[PDB]
Amino acid sequence: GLPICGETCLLGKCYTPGCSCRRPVCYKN
Repeated sequence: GLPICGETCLLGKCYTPGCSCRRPVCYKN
């Protein structure tokens, strides 16, 4: 739910485990 990953997903990929892309930002739980 929160952008804890510190990743953006414009292409749509997050590397952080347990991180879901919700374009254009990655969110972890």
